[PDB]
Order: sequence, then C-alpha cells, then structure tokens
Amino acid sequence: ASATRFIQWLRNWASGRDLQAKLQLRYQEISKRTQPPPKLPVGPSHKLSNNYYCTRDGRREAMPPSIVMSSQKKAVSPAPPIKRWELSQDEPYL
Amino acid sequence: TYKYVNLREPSMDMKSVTDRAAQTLLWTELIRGLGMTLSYLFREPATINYPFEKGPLSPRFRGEHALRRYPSGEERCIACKLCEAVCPAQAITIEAEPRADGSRRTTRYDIDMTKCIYCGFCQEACPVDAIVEGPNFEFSTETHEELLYNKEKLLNNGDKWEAEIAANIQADYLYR
Amino acid sequence: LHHAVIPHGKGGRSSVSGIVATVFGATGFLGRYVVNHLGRMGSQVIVPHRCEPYDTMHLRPMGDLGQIIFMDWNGRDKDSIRRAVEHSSVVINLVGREWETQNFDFEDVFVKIPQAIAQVSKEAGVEKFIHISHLNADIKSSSKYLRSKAVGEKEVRETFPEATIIKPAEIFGREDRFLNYFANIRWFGGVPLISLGKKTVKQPVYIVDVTKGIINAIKDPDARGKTFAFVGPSRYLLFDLVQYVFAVAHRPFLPYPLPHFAYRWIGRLFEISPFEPWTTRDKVERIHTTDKILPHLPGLEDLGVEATPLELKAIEVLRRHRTYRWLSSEIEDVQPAKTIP
Amino acid sequence: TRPTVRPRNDVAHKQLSAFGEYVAEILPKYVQQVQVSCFNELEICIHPDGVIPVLTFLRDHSNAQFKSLADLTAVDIPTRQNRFEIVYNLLSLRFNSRIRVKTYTDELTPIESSVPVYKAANWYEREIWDMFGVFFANHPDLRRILTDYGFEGHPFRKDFPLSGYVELRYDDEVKRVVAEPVELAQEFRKFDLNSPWEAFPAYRQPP
Amino acid sequence: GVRTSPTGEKVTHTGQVYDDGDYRKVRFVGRQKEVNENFAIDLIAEQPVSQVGSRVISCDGGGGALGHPRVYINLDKETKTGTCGYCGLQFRQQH
Amino acid sequence: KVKQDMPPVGGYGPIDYKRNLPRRGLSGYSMFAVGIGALLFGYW
Amino acid sequence: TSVKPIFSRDMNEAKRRVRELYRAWYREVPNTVHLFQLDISVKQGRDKVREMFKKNAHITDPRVVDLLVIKGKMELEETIKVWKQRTHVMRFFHETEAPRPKDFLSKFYVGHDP
Amino acid sequence: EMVRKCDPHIGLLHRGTEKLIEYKTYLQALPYFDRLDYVSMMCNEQAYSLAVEKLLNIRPPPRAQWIRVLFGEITRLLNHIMAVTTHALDIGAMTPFFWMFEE
Amino acid sequence: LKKTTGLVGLAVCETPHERLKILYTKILDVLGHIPKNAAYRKYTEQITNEKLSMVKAEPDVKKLEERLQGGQIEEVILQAENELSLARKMIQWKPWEPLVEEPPASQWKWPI
Amino acid sequence: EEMLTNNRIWRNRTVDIGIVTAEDALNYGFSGVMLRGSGIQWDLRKTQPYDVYDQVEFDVPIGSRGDCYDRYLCRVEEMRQSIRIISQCLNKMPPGEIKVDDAKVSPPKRAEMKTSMESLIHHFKLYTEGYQVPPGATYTAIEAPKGEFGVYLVSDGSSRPYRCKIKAPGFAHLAGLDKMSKGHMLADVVAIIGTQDIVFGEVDR
Amino acid sequence: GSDRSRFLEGKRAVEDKNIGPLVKTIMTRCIQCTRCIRFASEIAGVDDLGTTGRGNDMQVGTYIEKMFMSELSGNIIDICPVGALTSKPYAFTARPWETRKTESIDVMDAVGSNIVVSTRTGEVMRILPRMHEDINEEWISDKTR
Amino acid sequence: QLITVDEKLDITTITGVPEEHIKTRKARIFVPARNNMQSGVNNTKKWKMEFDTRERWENPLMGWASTADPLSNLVLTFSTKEDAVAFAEKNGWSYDVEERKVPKPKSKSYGANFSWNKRTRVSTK
Ligand SMILES: CCCCCCCCCCCCCCCCCC(=O)OC[C@H](COP(=O)(O)OCCN)OC(=O)CCCCCCCCCCCCCCCCC
Ligand SMILES: NC(=O)C1=CN([C@@H]2O[C@H](COP(=O)(O)OP(=O)(O)OC[C@H]3O[C@@H](n4cnc5c(N)ncnc54)[C@H](OP(=O)(O)O)[C@@H]3O)[C@@H](O)[C@H]2O)C=CC1
Ligand code: SF4
Ligand code: SF4
Ligand code: SF4
Ligand code: SF4
Ligand SMILES: [K+]
Ligand SMILES: [Zn+2]
Repeated sequence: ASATRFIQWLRNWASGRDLQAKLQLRYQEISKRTQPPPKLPVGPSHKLSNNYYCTRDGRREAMPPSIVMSSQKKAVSPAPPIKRWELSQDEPYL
Repeated sequence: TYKYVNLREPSMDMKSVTDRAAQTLLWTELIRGLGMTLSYLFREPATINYPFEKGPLSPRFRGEHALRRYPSGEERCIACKLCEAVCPAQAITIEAEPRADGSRRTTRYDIDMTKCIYCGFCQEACPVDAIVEGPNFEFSTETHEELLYNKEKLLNNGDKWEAEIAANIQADYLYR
Repeated sequence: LHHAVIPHGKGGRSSVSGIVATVFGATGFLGRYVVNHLGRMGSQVIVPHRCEPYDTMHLRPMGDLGQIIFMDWNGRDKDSIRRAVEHSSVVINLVGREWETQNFDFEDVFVKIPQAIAQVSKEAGVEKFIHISHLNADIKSSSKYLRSKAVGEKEVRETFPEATIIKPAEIFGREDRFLNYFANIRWFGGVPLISLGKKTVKQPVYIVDVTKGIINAIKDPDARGKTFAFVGPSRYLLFDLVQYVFAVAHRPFLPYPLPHFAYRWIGRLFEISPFEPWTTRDKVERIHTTDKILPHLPGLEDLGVEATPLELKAIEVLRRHRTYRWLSSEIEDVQPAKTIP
Repeated sequence: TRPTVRPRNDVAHKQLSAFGEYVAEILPKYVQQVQVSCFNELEICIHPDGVIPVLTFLRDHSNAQFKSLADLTAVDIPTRQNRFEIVYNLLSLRFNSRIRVKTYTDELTPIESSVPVYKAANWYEREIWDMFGVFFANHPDLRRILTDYGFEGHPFRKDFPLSGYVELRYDDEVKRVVAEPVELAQEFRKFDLNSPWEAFPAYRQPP
Repeated sequence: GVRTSPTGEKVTHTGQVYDDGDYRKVRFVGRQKEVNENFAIDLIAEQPVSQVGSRVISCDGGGGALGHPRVYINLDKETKTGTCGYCGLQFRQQH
Repeated sequence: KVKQDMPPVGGYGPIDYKRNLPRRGLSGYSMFAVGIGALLFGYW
Repeated sequence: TSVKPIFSRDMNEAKRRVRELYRAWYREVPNTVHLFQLDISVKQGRDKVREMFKKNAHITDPRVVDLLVIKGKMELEETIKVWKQRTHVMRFFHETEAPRPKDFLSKFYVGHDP
Repeated sequence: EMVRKCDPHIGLLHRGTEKLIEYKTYLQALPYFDRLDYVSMMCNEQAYSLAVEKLLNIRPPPRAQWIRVLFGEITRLLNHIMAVTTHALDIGAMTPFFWMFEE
Repeated sequence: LKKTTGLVGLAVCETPHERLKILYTKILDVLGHIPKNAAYRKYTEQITNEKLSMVKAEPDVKKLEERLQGGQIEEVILQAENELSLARKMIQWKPWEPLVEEPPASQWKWPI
Repeated sequence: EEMLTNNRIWRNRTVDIGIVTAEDALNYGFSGVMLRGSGIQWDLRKTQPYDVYDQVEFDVPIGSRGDCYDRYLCRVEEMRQSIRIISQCLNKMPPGEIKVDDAKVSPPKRAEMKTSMESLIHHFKLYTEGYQVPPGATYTAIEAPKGEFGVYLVSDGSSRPYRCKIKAPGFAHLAGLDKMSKGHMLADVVAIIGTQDIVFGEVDR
Repeated sequence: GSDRSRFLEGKRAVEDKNIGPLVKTIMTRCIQCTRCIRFASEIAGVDDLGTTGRGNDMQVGTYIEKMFMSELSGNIIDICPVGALTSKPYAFTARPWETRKTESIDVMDAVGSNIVVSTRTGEVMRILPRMHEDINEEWISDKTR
Repeated sequence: QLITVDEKLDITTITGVPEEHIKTRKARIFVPARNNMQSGVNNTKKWKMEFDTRERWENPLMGWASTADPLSNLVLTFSTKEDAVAFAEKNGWSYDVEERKVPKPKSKSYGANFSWNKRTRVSTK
C-alpha cells in the first residue's frame, strides 16, 4: 500500500495486471480481532414435549444385513448405466 | 459438467504462424515470465520481523498446557480422570486420594509433552475447566526430560499464564 | 539397600540396575565405553566434565531419560568433586592425559587429582571406588607418566584402602592411541623403532575387555580392596606388532632402527605443539617399555571376562587406515603376528 | 425425514439385492453368501478357490464392469479356524456402483494372486503378506513392503503385541543401530471400556 | 505451607520429598526442584463461610457456565458446614 | 436473538475464478521489422 | 486332513527345497562379509546360518517347511541386493545383549521371570 | 541416466496407524486421520467421519455439512498449492513455491 | 468420423458397426459350447442379442452410442472384446457347477 | 500460470512425460487427476456425492494426453473450481447447529453439561467409553485432493473399531511409478514423482 | 434413557450419615432402591437400615446415629447401584476403566471366597467379589474386602 | 489338488514370537466374571485368553509403571472354549481352561414377602 506512484506503475506494467486492486498483503479489510459474543442456535431436539428419544434414535434403527442368498428373467446390473456428462457452458475449453 | 484443459487447435493463417515464429525466435513468452518476477521485486515482502513481530493467532489456539484454579485459589481439578481417559496419546497420568481436608484432589498429574499431540481433547473433556491448552508456543527446551511435566510444573504454568488464559476462555466459551 | 536402588526389570535400557556411579574422565577413550555399559543396563551415571558440553554429546544417547547427569567440575576444586559423588554408590576414576600441559602435569593428573577424588569419596561415604592405574607403573621408570602412576596408585590405596585398582596394558580400540598411533606413523615414510622393536614385548588388551572387567568389579563383592592386571591373551614383540598393524592396514612397512637418544630429540620436537602432541618423549618411552608379567595379581579371567585376541579386532580399528584399493579386504587375508610363547 | 437420522435409500437396496442374486445364479460353484447392509453395500462371500473366476467375471462381464480395484485388505478373526478374511472392494464406473467380495484363509493355506485380474493388487497383496502373513500364490514379486528389513512376525495379527518384541537404539560400542528386547518406561495402560449393558438389541445373538 | 525437610529440600503440596540417602535427589544438584508455592488446601481454608437463610443452597463455583456443574448442598446439620464437593466453598444456615 | 457467523443479507460480491492471461505485445511482423531495422543500422 | 499345499506335496519334497536354500545361503556368506565389510569371518557367518537352520529341525509339516523356505528366500534376497544394511545383518549376532544364564539359581537371584 | 527400473521401497514412514486405531475409541482415532495425507487434513477427517456416521445411521446437520464442504475445498486449495509448487520446485522452478506458500 | 475418443490409448475405430457385429456374433458362438441351462449363457445371450439388435437397426454412430449407453463406440467395442475373453475363460472354470464346498460353521458370522 | 503454463522449458519437462493410458490407469487402481488426465470422466463429488456436494455447481477438468502437463493443467483448473465452490458455500451457508442434536453421539454443550443431569452423564460417557457403533463394515470413499481416499471400517458393536483399513490414493499411484517411468531419464522420474502427488503419511500409514 | 433433560427446577439435597469407617454415604445420590435395606435384613441379618419420612423426602438410613458394622457390611457397596454407598479406603483412588482385573482366591479364611483383585500400574487398588454359587455366591467378608 | 498332512498344527516357528514368550508363558482361557459393581451381564458373553502377569516397576525419572513383558496387554476374544483352546495349542502356549460360571436359576416370589407363617416375611419395604 505504501509504494510510490511510479513503482506501482512499474510493477503494474511488468506483470500486465493492476496489482493494487488485489494486493496479497492484508490491511484493514480483515475482521477485527475482537468480536461481539455469539448467541448460537439450538438443534431440532431441543424441545419440552413430543421429543421421546426412541422416536429419534438413528443407532437403534440400524439392522443386520439382509441375507439375499445363503448356502445354509432379465439380466440386471448393479445400477442403471451412468448418464453421459455434458460439456460445461461456463467455459467448455480452457 | 466437465471442461477440457488442453484440447485446442492452433490457427494456420500466416499472421498466426508468424506470431508463433516470433515467439519461438524472440523468446517472447520467456520475456513475459521475467516480467512477473520483476513485478515481485518491487512488491513489499510478506516477511514479519520475528521475534519483535508475531504471527496472528486466535483465542482457540492450542499451546502449552496449564492447570487452573478458582478465584479463591483452590484447584479446579477434582481428579475425575476424564482427560486421562480421552487422551489419544495416553500422555496424561493421574493419581488421587482424599486430601487432608477430605477434598478429592490429585497427588500425581503428569503430561508427557513428547507424547502429547496437542489435540485439545483433554480440555474438551474436563468438566470444570481445570486442564487447558494455553497460548504459549515458545517453550522449546535443551533436554528431553524438561518436557515431562508433573503437577507442580502444570500448576506453575496456570499461575504464570492465568491472565491470558482467562481472557482467551472468556472470548470463546460461548462457542463451547 | 535403599528401596530406590533395588534392581528391577530385565537388565535393559529402561531397567533399574541399582548402580549409581560417578565416572570421572568419562569424556575420553575409556569413559565412553564405561558409560555406555552402565547406561545399557539402566544405571544412574553422573558424568562430571571439564570439557565443552558439545564434547559430551556422544554420551547423551547412552542412557534412558534422566539416567545420564552432567556436572561441571575442576580437578583442583574439592567442592566440585563432593557435589558429583555424594549421592553415588561407586566412583570410577578414569582421569588421565598422555602429555603434560602448561596447567596440568603428570603429577597433577595421576597423583593430586586421583588422591583428591579418593579423599572426598571416602569422606562422602562412597562405598566402592575403582581406580585405573597402569600395568607398567614403576617408581624406577624412565617414563614420568609411569612414575606418577606408581605414586598415585600407592596414594589411592592408602586414602581408600577398599578401592579396586585396575592396571591395564596398552588398550586397543577404535579411538585408541595405540593401534591408531602406529598406523598414523605412515605419514613420515618409514617406521622408526628403538632397536628395531626387537627388545620390547607388549601384551595389549581389548577396550571392551577392560570395560567388562570394570563393570564386573562393581558387581563383585570380592573385588573390593584388590588390584587387578588386565592383559590381553598374547604377547608380541613390538616389531611384530607394528608389522602386523601395517599388514592389516595394507600400508607399506619400512622399519629402520633409531637410537634412543635420537628418538627423544624427535619427541621433544613434537612436544612444542600447543595442542595435542602427535608424540612425546614420554610416549616414546612407554611404547618401548616391556609389559610386565604379574602372575600374583588377579586378571580378567578372575572377573569372568575372556580376553579378546588382537587378531579378531584389529580390522575393526585399522580398516579406516586403508586406501580405497584395500578397504574391503577381509579379516582372514593377513596372517597373525608371531606370538611369544 | 427426522433431522438426526440417516435416511433410507430403498431403491438402491432393491437394485443391489437383485444384482446380488444375479451373481449367485451365474457363479454357484463359488458363491457361499450374498448380503446387503442397511446402508446399501453389497457383499459377496465366496469360497477361496473362486477368487480368479469371481473377480474376472465382475471385471469383464458386460453387466458388471467392475474395472477398478479400490482396495484389497485382510481382517484377522482369531476365533475362526480360518482366521483371515480377505476383502476385495471393487468399483464400477459404468454403473456407478461398488461391490465387496470376501473370502477366507488360514496361516498355512495360500490364496491365488489376483494380479492377473487387477494390476493394482500387486502391492495390496504384499501388504497382506507383510501385515498378516497370508501367502499369495503366483505373485510376481512377494516380499515385505511396510515392515523393517528382517522384521519377524506379522504385526496386524490380533495376537501380535502393540509394541512388538524388539526396539532400536544406537550403540556406541558397535557403532551401529542395534535391536534389543522391548522395555517401556511407561507400559501402555489397557482400558476396559465396554459397558456391561447391551446397546443394540437388533444384533443380539441367540443364547 | 511449603516446608523444608532437614536436608533443605522443599516439601510439595502432595507431601513429596526425597528422604536422606535417596540418590534421586542428585537430579536437583546444580538445578532446582519445581514447587508451586500456592497451596490450594491453605487458600480454600481462607475463604469465609457463607451464611444463608435456606436449608438447601446451590453452588456452581461462580461465573455461570465457567464454574463447575451445579450442585445442591444440604445445610440441616449444625455440627458442621456444608462444603461444595467441586470447589470447597463452605455454607451455613443461619438460625 | 440468534447470532452466528452468516453471510451478509444480499450475499458476498462476485468472485473471479476463470483463467485470465491478458493478451499483450506487438505482432510478429512488427517485431521482426524492428529487429531487421536495428541490424541494418548496425551494419551501416 | 486334506489341505491345499503351498509348494511341497510331502516332507521329502520339502527337504529338497531346504537343501537348495542352505546351498544358496552357504555360497552367499563370503559375499555378504566382503560386501557389507563385516568384521566376522566366513566361518562365523556360516556357523550362524547353520544355527538358524538347526532351530527348525523338528518340523514335520510340509506346509510349515514351505513357509520357512519362502521366508528364507526373502531374507536371502534382501541380503544379496543390499536392501539390508550392516545393522540388519548383524542383528543375527546379538552383539550388544548380555548373557541371561539359564540355570534356576541365576534366574532366581535376578528376578521373578521363570 | 536412462531409468531401467524403479523399485520404490516404502515403509520408512510406516507407523502402524491401523493397528493403533484398534486400541482407540472412535473419537480417539479421529486425529490419526489428520496425519495420513498431512496436507489434506480436513478432507481425511471428513472421510472418516462419513464412515462412522454411516455405521451409526445418523446424519450431520445441514450447517455442518456446508462447513465441511467449505473447508474441504479450502483444504483442496492447500493440497494443490503444495502439489503444484513442490512439483515445480523439483523441476527447478523455485519461485512459485514462495508466492503461493504465503497464500 | 471422430478425430479422437478422448481416452488416452483408445484409438478411433473406422468401422465400428462391422466390428461390433463380428464381436457379438463371436460371443454368441462361444456361448454355444456352454450348457443351455447355465445362467451365464442365458443372461449373456440375452444382453448380447440386445446389443446386436441395436447395432443392426441404427446406422448413425452417435445415435447408436446413445442407444447402447456404453460410452464411446470404441468403449463398447472394448467391452465386447472383454466379454468374449470372459466367455472363453468361463468354459474352463465351469462356475455353473454346484458349490465346491460349504464354509465352516461360523465362517461368515459377525460379530463373533 | 504466467510462470509455467506457456513456458517452453516447463512444457519440455512435462509434455508427453509419464503418459498413462485410460485402460492402464483403471486397472492399476488410479484415481483422481491420475484418471482424469487420461480423459476418464470420473469424480466422486459428481457421481457419488457426499455432504452437500450435490448442491454446488462446478466443472471437472479433463485431460487429453494423459501426461504430466495435462495433469498439471487439471490441478490448476481444479483450484479455480475450488474457489468457485467456496463462493457458493459462503453465500449459501445456512443457520443452525453444527453437530448432530443427539447426545448419545455428539457431546452436549458445556453449559448444558454443567446444569442438566442427563447431559453430564452423556458427556462423561462419551469422553470415557465413547459411543458404541452398531456392528457392521463399510467401505466409504471421498474425492480427496490426491484422489479417492477411503476407509474400510469394521465395527463389532463396541466403542472401539475392530479394524480400520485406510485406502490411500497415493499407494496405488506409487505402485505404478515403474510402469509410468518406462523409457524415461532420471530427471523425468523426478517429474513423474511430483505428478502423482505422493505423501508418505498416507502411502505408509 | 433419553439424551437430555427438561427438568427446570431445583433439586433435592439430603444430609449424609455416618455408618462406620468402611462405607462412605453421599446420600443425595441415593435413588431409594432399598437394596441396602433388604440386604442388611435378609443377608446380614441386621435390621438397622430403613426408610424415614415419606414422599420425596423419604430418606434411607438409621434415623439415629449408628454404625453398620457387620462382617458382611462391605457388600452394600457392591449392591448399591449408585455412588450413594462407596468404599472409604478406595475413595478417589482409581477409575474403573483403568484397572486390571486379576481373578483370584481369598486367603483370609478357609472358605476360599472367589475374588477379583483390581490393580493399576503395578499396585493393588481394591478387592471385589467374584460369583461362585457353591462358595461365596457374590459376597465377601469385610476382612476379605 | 489336496495333500494329506496328519501332524498337529504348530505354527510356532512361523509366527515370529521369541522363544521366551512361547514356552515360559501360561495362557488363561476363561469367561470374565461379572463386575460386581454393576448388574449388567453383557461382558460375560465371550471367552477370553490372557497371559500371566509379570513384573512392573517404577520408572526412576517419573515413577511410571514400566514393563518388559510384551504380552502384558494382550487379550484375545473367542466365541467358545474350543476355539480358544485350538488357538492356544497351535501357537504353542500352555493354557489353563476354566469352566463358564452361569448364575443358578432362582425362585423369586413377591408374595413370599408377606408369608402367614414363614420367615420370608419382610419387616419393611
Ligand atoms: C539483412 C539480412 C540480415 C540477415 C540476418 C538476420 C538475423 C536475424 C533473424 C534471425 C532470427 C533472430 C533470432 C535468433 C535468436 C536465437 C533464436 C533461438 O535460437 O531460439 C530458439 C530456441 C529453441 O526454442 P524451442 O521452442 O524450444 O525449439 C524450437 C523448435 N525446435 O529458443 C531458445 O533459445 C530458448 C532459450 C531458453 C533459455 C532462456 C533463458 C534466458 C531467457 C531470457 C534472455 C533474454 C535475452 C537477453 C539477451 C541479452 C543480450 C546481452
Ligand atoms: N592405553 C590406554 O588408553 C591406557 C589408559 N590407562 C588409563 O586409563 C584412564 C583413561 O584412559 P583414556 O580414557 O584413554 O585417557 P583419555 O585421555 O582418553 O581420557 C582422559 C580423561 O581424563 C580427563 N582429564 C584429563 N586431564 C584432566 C584434567 N587435568 N582435569 C580434568 N579432567 C581431565 C579428560 O577429560 P577432557 O576430555 O575434558 O580432557 C578425559 O575424559 C587414564 O587414567 C589412563 O592413564 C591405563 C592403561 C592404558
Ligand atoms: S492435547 Fe490431546 S494428546 Fe495432549 S494431553 Fe490433551 S488430550 Fe492428550
Ligand atoms: S478432566 Fe479436569 S477435573 Fe478431571 S482429572 Fe482431568 S484436569 Fe482434573
Ligand atoms: S442401595 Fe444405594 S441407591 Fe439403593 S436405597 Fe441403598 S443407598 Fe439408596
Ligand atoms: S456416577 Fe452414577 S451415581 Fe455417581 S453421580 Fe453419576 S449417575 Fe450418579
Ligand atoms: K455402589
Ligand atoms: Zn462449588
């Protein structure tokens, strides 16, 4: 930020860019190092009623694997064939 | 969506061909690269003047450990051993007994700072804010034995650093 | 035994051997092996040092955490001696120098200093005391080094009657000034030997044998008050030994006889060096002193150490003295020197 | 859609089940069990003799096309007479699907090297040999890969101790690094953590 | 407080001190024994007993959620004071 | 009320990411012409 | 009792693999001592090789013998290609380890280990 | 200088991470994943977290999922700067390393 | 005609329709030696005939690629070559045969 | 890019160096840029998305020559796409809690831990025993910066994993170094090591 | 149980009671299960423990000041499900997860009670009973304990 | 093709264990007794194998518990006694097996608390 005008011009010309608009050294646009305290929200299970744990218990819904075949009609694939990707409309070629 | 990084066909009009001949013979794209390093020569360097200047840190920084007290001066640690149980490195060793006044207090509280991974789990686990990682990171030593902290060292750290530690906890305890 | 010195563990790095040893002269050739062997088994070692702390760094890996403790000391200051010994159970004295300096002469290092360590150790209640003398120590010796070894040996026994005194021959090993000394002569062309080395007989002893003998003396209750002579298993003529040295190193050997008076003049020349003299008159004398035969003293066999033949270990010392052409020659490529029967 | 519970994808469970019995129908000589977990992962448990036929079929068959071997590992279960379970995790880019193939072996029984099917399997099998001691037959170059030269034992076995049997230090007398029996200044502290109360009734084993 | 043994070695708040003839005190020679001088057992005793008007009082150590878990202390015995098991503050019920 | 780190009401301003290597320099003809011009002056 | 073999179908076939490995180790010792510049003699190196083969003389399972030979070949390959360093070669000689006497009394004096 | 064969010998940084994890709780094992690809720390944490969340049959809240993607892509920037600049440094171009390591 | 398939090492095929017809017809011939009731034969004939139908009835490469859903037509040719290689290998393995051996009692029980 | 991308010296060191074909890359177990540099259209963030990757827009860079230069271009463009994703994450960041509101898995807030009996119990148990995980095994992978990073995680129902195999993308990549270096000089092997983007913390574990 | 609390009131607090030097009582932790009362009456044959008051103020104890010094008294530490009754000698010295359990035999008498010796870092920390139906069931004597 | 091997399984030479920790060790095969402090029985389901306890000593520096026993923390879990015994035999460990102790079935009767003429009448509830 403290460079003289001629030096700013010289390095702007050498790099071909306007380097003063996006300096890599941080000045005063960064946040203050002291902030007001937060007040964080609570989660969906913070309730006084209609909140029995047995209705929101993910672990107790896990089940042992389904046995499809054990040693005790059209062909299928594991899933449908993957759809072909489309070219980017933002910038297809770099 | 995808894009091609390198799938382009150079044009073959005489101007473009000569433009490339000048590039090959006059080194124009190599000269261009010299321009970039020249611009950096005249940019102010990013170097800070350590130890007179310090890199920025935040209240959450995990540094040297310390055992804390209540405002009365009593130790916060009540030898629950939660920090010892959670320590991923098994860096904490604790023994405890009833104090002469009956209090539940430690007789051993060691942290092997060469085992510790400075993960902060111990201070998350502590129910009374007894064990913390303070903001000090400048405590390298000349011997290995100097990094095997016992309770006296850790309490001295707390007394040494409590002014900063309390302010750091004040800034961040509402995110915890 | 105080409960802190009861042995525990299986004799490894993290064990407790129960030995608390103060080793004076631990920063030298013999000390590095003694400190290594103590630290191997989990002993507490106090290393009082006069030198720059940089020159004690090789000792640091030798013990588990907290098992090597370094202290500053001065051979003239008796307080500095007291602080380094008053917690120890054994004191080992390896202080010595092969040349005199402006500040310390043979009397200082082989009489005054060893006597002070023994006196302070006795006053401090130290139980065991091991003192290294020399096989060829003799009051009637042309070598002032050996004359002082005789005086100090008598003083230690009188000050600390229960001391174990060890009298080794010349000791050979990687960092010795024996095999390395002869091998380094090559830099002057031929090898000058008084009377062509035919009138001297040496019985050199391996460094690890001396170290194991020192360690077994600490643990042996019978070693208290005794005097041992640590000698190698074979005697050689000096000429044969030096010829063997040059054969192992594959260096050209040109021995020529030099009279005693001419060698002394050469010795005085090298003494002018203000650093570590390459040789001295006294060094020339000791190298040409025949190694005494002392059948009445106990030896390495009496401490459970089987002496290592020089033939099995010379290459370990002398390989670095060869040129590239001969670096890889094996141990069996050189025939042993004639051993006196 | 309870916010804290992982949602169920029933379409995938149906699709993977259908393909599960599709593989069982085609390779009955080797397939012993097929299962799909509650998070939609299909596992094929086969006799070890079928490692090459099953993996070749999954790679090459036009309705499978599992061209990438994502991972090949082993698990040690000492209570089984065949203590080592060998696990192949495969990926199909054509069908955007994954499949796990599992077989078994013991300390003295070789498994066929699957390098001819997946060149990726070369180093994975060296790791399994190194860490578990499972020998792979016809491996182009089977040797330790992770452990130290001359290391004795197979550390990832459940009965190999955590800190091993030997440790290293530099010894000044022999002027080299030496190996000696392991002694720890502080023994690792074994914690007994399991609660004595059952957690998941759905997985209770019959008495 | 911090006492010294007859050898001069400070006694810690845990009562530790090497006895004479313990070689391990050599580790302090030329250096020092780190001892914290603020004994918590002495500091807490200095706090005054708090008089309250109820049979049960709660303690969280002070500072809200920066103290310890909130506990309730019964003050029915007049033969002694209620003590917080976390921080050691004492309470008494007045008349 | 709830206070936590959030974006500003309207969002953040646009952020460049696409490659930008500006086009600079004279054409091949002009550059060669200057080179030959210097050479001819040197020879003369 | 019907199991898949590793290499050898029986102990007679296995013992042939052992002998070939012993020859390979026996021939290599002079090279190992020279290349690694060891301070042991070829006799010591070959005695050690014999000691390592002797400790497994009681095996009667062809699969176990086959695995011992496979590891022996791997160990030999590490040595011949100087993947091993001098420290690895010398680990067979346990030079820095002090003798642990095997008599009852000697163990009794030093600790509780049987 | 023609390369006739490459034989990468690894294990010089093998630290038995996978055996050590068997002695840890799921929380205690999490920091081991920071130290695997120690340039992509938070991406490694995420992979382990997704695996445990899958076996647990629980779902992380939407804000955490957005923070994870945000810091996953910041981590991807960290990795690619290291990947490209050290790659260029090995090939002899030392200056991009310094410009980009300030970022 | 395509200039490139986009996948490194996959050359563009000049005559993909005829090449596909050769390969699928070869695949069907090899399946003839597999037992009729083997599931590998029944399934592979079914899906192989579907692809052969689509190649015959669609002359445009791009429109054919869309129907096949196998990526580039060169990718589809490679898959046909892979399937043909598998069919030959299946003849020696004979995986349609009954299970060679049951596992021990609790080989697949988890948790132990 | 001004320093490298069109620099002829850079191109000479990277163009047509370490060419790997799309077929070999798949069979050798490659992933990430090591696949896309050779034209394979694959990215787990697109095909098997996790977290909220299905809600952000970005492009996957694809190579054409399968050499070091194309893999360098892919990584540079991937950085630009990362910035593009970061922009959306900043704008679309929602409010709410940041760990699952289920105190048998995620520890309670410290203020709850110090007031509520249930929260103190769960905090105590989570930091000592830890949460139990229902028995099972999963292979889970993400599009890590170096490629596909996965864990094969085996639970036995207790609070400690029974087995944890880590799948490091660099493990398979480094195993292909000998294949990729064929016909190249020593200084090309230096380039090829860098193009694989290897970190031995993950290769060795 | 559930994973959170909706109790927004103040808690009950109960005074502690001395019942000897072996069992420490922190009775605010008592959950009024009456296991101790039943054990004292039925196993130890001692009718000193009981409940006083009623409702939420019901208190387990001896009403008067009395020590529960039976040769089997220490067993109420085991059967108390909470930390209301704990061992005074063991107080604060260890946590359960860190102890190693050695299954052994008591030698304080000739009954041969089966015990578990809890140790930590090379030190014996406490003695617990070990179920043997044909010997000590799940009890030990105070001398054993 | 399968071969016939009729010997007992003994992998002691290929497991890499030092000799002192095969022949000098004593494995204990048992079902852990219930922790008497708790009523839950879920830690009494499986069989365990543990080894004899060896010396621990105080570290001179810190007072920590040092050991030279590499098997000090090694614990193996088995579904049945037979599985544990087979594992011990093939590894060459001498072992002691202890029978699983199952709680005896009991006759519980709430009504006995109020017996007309028996001693089971309780004096308090
Ligand atoms: C009147 C009739 C007149 C007749 C006479 C007319 C003569 C003039 C017209 C002839 C053409 C003039 C230009 C000749 C200069 C030499 C050009 C040259 O050799 O460049 C080619 C060389 C190879 O480039 P490359 O693309 O890799 O390969 C080509 C395809 N095989 O490219 C390179 O050399 C690359 C070099 C890489 C290393 C560069 C590192 C330094 C770069 C910065 C230096 C800047 C130059 C400063 C010079 C200072 C002079 C004191
Ligand atoms: N061939 C041999 O080596 C034989 C040796 N001995 C005796 O063994 C003992 C040690 O042998 P070696 O170790 O080879 O001798 P070194 O010279 O190799 O080591 C001598 C030690 O004494 C210390 N020392 C010397 N002078 C002084 C002094 N003035 N004040 C304080 N410390 C001093 C040195 O410390 P610094 O490093 O600080 O100088 C060094 O640690 C000596 O007594 C020697 O005479 C006996 C028979 C043969
Ligand atoms: S920071 Fe982590 S490793 Fe260090 S003591 Fe605390 S819990 Fe243990
Ligand atoms: S968690 Fe806190 S109170 Fe508990 S032992 Fe550790 S430091 Fe002390
Ligand atoms: S056993 Fe414990 S919880 Fe139950 S009534 Fe007695 S003191 Fe209260
Ligand atoms: S450990 Fe159990 S008895 Fe003690 S306070 Fe916690 S819940 Fe209550
Ligand atoms: K209790
Ligand atoms: Zn309080």
